[PDB]
Amino acid sequence: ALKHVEPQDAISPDNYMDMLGLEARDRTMYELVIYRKNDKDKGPWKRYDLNGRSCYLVGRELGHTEIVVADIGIPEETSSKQHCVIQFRNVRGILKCYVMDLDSSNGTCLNNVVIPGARYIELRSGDVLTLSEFEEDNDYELIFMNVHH
Repeated sequence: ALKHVEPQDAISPDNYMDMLGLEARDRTMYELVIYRKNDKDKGPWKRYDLNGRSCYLVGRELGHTEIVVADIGIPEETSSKQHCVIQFRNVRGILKCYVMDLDSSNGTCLNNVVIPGARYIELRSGDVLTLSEFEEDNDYELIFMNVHH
């Protein structure tokens, strides 16, 4: 249960792009694309818009009564209520996105490699987040994406 607080440079992609006077078509959009690991054939299970906020809490949301804490809930039993955060920051004029594991019970993986807790790891388009240290526990893949055109 790590205590997350937004850094001084936090900013939503929306606000960053507004300041640049860019119309919707001329922007970089961000989304979290969720796939069911058992069958990526049917396509994305869900798509999350990551533009309106500077920060998103990812965590367990079964639907199987539970208290929903996360903004982006995943039906992952091995994932924590408050598992990890996706944080946007205006780093000296460059919009950058980061993930931070909140000292979750099982851990977070970025492209199938466990990350340390309590530290921001930069995200790049195409990066795959999983909500456990080990594959066998993961049913979902959370793919961070830039979207253009």
